[PDB]
Amino acid sequence: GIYTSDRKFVQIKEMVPEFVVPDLTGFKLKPYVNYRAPAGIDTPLTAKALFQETVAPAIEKDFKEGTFDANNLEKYGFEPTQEGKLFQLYPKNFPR
Amino acid sequence: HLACTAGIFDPYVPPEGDARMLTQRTERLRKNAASQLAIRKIREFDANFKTKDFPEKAKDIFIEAHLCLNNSDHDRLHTLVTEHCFPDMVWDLKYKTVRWGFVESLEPAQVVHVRCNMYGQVTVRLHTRQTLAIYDRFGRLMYGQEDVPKDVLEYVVFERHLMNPYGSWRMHAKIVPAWAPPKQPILKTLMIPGPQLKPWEEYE
Amino acid sequence: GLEEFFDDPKNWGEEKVKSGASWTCQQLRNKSNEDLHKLWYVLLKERNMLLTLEQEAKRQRLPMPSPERLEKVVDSMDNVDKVVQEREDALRLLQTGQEKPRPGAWRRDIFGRIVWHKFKQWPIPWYLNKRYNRRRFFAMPYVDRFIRLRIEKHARIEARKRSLQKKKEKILHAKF
Amino acid sequence: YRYGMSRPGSIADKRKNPPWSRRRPVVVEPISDEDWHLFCGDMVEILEGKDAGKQGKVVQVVRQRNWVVLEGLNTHYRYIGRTKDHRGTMIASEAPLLHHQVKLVDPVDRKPTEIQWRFTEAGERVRVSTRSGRIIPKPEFPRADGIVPETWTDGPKDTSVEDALERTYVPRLKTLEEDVMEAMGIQETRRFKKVYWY
Amino acid sequence: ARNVLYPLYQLGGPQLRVFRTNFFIQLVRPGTAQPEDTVQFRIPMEMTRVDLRNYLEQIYNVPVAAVRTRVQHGSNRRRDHKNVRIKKPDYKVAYVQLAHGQTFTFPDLFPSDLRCPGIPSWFGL
Amino acid sequence: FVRLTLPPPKVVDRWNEKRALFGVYDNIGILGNFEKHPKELIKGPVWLRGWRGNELQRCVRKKKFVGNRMFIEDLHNLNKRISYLYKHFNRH
Amino acid sequence: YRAPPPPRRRPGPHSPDPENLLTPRWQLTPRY
RNA sequence: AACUAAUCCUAGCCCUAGCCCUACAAAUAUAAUUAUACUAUUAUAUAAAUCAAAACAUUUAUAAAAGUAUUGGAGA
Repeated sequence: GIYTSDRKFVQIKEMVPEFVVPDLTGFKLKPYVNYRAPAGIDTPLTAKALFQETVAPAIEKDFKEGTFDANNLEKYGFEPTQEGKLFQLYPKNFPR
Repeated sequence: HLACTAGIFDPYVPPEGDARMLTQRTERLRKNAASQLAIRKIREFDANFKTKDFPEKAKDIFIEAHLCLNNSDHDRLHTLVTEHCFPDMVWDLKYKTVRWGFVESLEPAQVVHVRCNMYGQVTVRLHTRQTLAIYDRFGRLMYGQEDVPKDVLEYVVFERHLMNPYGSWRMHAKIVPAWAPPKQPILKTLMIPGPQLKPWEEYE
Repeated sequence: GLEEFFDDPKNWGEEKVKSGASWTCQQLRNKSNEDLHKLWYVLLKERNMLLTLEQEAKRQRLPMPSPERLEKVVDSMDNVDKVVQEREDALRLLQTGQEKPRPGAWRRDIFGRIVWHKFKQWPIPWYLNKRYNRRRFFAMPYVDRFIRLRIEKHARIEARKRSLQKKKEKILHAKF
Repeated sequence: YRYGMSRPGSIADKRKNPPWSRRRPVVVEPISDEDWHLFCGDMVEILEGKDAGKQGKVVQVVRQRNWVVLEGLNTHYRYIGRTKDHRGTMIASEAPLLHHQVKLVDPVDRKPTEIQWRFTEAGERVRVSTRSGRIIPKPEFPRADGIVPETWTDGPKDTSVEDALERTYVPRLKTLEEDVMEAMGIQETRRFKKVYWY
Repeated sequence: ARNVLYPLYQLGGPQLRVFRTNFFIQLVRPGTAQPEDTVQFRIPMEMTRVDLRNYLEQIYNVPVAAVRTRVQHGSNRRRDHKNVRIKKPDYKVAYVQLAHGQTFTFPDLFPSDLRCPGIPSWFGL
Repeated sequence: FVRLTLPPPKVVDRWNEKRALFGVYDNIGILGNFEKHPKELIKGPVWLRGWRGNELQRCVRKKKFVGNRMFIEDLHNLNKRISYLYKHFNRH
Repeated sequence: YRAPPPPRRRPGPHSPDPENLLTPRWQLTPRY
């Protein structure tokens, strides 16, 4: 909130966080995992991996067809600006 | 790691009058039905274990272990006896000097009964005359006679770890027959304290 | 629910509670973005219940049954956070190329050291912010003497380190 | 801090290494990870010690002190449960053996053959005897906790096997925060005013 | 969420939403004597009483009527072997009264021979 | 008070390579046609290789040789020590 | 043991590198 | 043969040699370490003296030629 004149507290609804609680009904993931389940080797996701998985197939097909141009870079997923999104990648304007 | 298990798998029951008593050996022949299958299990790991010849090997360990007590050869006695047996033998002998000797055995030692991841216990019957004399820290004699032979019949149980490649026969426990006479009493006289009561309470 | 804050009534009085292994990072990566958010709360709920039980145990001066459960949940939660962070980090780099979510730059303090300065968001610009301008990002002339001392101190640290190793080496020769 | 047979951080370890202790540190010759060749379950022959010449299987390895523990070998007898009422019970307790006091055993021929580290076709490192070159396979050791993964049965709050193995991630041009919004349909039209980062 | 940066708000800015919560709370048996509906909670010092109200109402669907909170000072008198003062972590105690007439009660968690002494019994001699 | 424990036994080899080869090439000048002077074989601080002087001379020569490479703290300390040394020798 | 090879002075002309800062100036003069 | 005490070797250092150097979150110069506006924001003249000249005053160091000459209360 914000303290206005006269030493009076004025709570701001926007600045008050709202807890987004997921629905756990039908969700099969639980706090613990089976010892029967093999441990997973860590393979952290990277920009190259994300680009290869999603963006590369689109460009590869388009490039062979020849329908590739700078103006359509956004079509493959480029964002000219982070404004307009509730969650902005940079500068980070959203909380966890 | 445990190379021995406390207690006996099945307690053999000695018959009264066995000291007077071929004969008993045939009783084993009759009772190998109960014991031979056990004997086979020892034989499987060894194949040279025979009830007739075991007492000679067993007797040496028993006599040898007793000799270590006079010299306090704890390391030697450790090998001869199992972990369970050792503490009983020497715990009460602390700060004491004992002269122990073995007189000729009254009767030959014979295997009596055997039982058996796998621990095999063999009961051996031994009657032997021995001399015992224990002295105080100051050297004062407290128990036994220096050169008096005492005829005692007891059943001695040896044990071995069949599974272990280095397992060997070590003295584990002794079975005392009820008909055996009581041990000699201590030279000194003891006093039994009376009941303890609070100041309010009165004698009862 | 209130019951969720506490362990199963059947489990009460048991020496331990049977629980499996914690979530590994790769399995969480296999799970969807929506699933990851759902799983985080599930782990958090278990963590709070275990924390709730542990605090009561402290009050009762009693041990916590199966303390490894809390460690497993925390490990799973830690794995979840990095997996989600990895996806967010990768996309930010792709769309913007910035290696850090928060704007920053290298700046010189009054002591002459070069340190990464994390930028702060303000409603006013820096030139109209006197307090931000009041903050000192410039090194005084006298810091030159300190800079020489820092280089000398670094050399001194190496010299002292060799002496420390030498004393250890003495016993190595004596022992062997 | 002097490493001992007691696990580090245990009550016994605290007695061995009290905070005020400043005893002369024990010097142990460093051994590289590649150099080290002894692992739990490895059949080795005791070069020297109480049971020198008796081959045993390793059960504990304190690499900090270069100590190898063989179950049922170099085993001394000690009193457990010593109390005022009872003297205690004699038990057989193993003693640490230094790395140089044991050597690996060739399976076909049981001898203390010196070994050299070399890779295999699969790529797993295997110790190879310097003489009579042969592959000493890594031994199988039971899980310390005693939990057999297959035998384990899911308890409360434990996912079923199939649930963990299910993969639901679909690569897409959306962050997790955005993905959650789509599923739950969160929409926000308000926009933060310009903020000067500095 | 604790130990994190919260977005600065400006006129017309979006409502603040926390999709992932780092706040962890513990239900504690009241140290003092409190009404049954009243419940004591140990919560991070950075959490506000309003946050607890939303936290219980949303995450755990618990109706809350009134909340009273106190900050407990951590004693720093304790010193280590080096005579360095050790400070107990400060914790916040929240007294939450349930709504809709609900009442709470803390669960009952964690419900030789004497005649012959000195001669070992082993001897048969 | 005196030790109650014996020191570790020590045996020293007088025929080790260092002792065995000690002194070799000491006659390099006379036996090497005087191409290399024996002073050239001296190993030690640069400012006193093949040179000797009193404590004051050694310090002064050290200052000149490595003054450009000396630390400010060391240089300041050396100047203060030199001043005390100069007064003592030249006035007492 | 066998004694090490005798130390020998390098014979022949030696040309200092002009660009190197460390090389003394007098070693780069025409008199040199 | 008893008390109080004593016993010990590594904790580490020193000098040359060698070598220049380029080693979490969150909060902070506002009142440092206070998540957003206030209030503009900023070091340093010969180094001197002490000291030596038995005080004190000009003055007083900081490869060979060679401690030769000059200079200097011709004195340190």
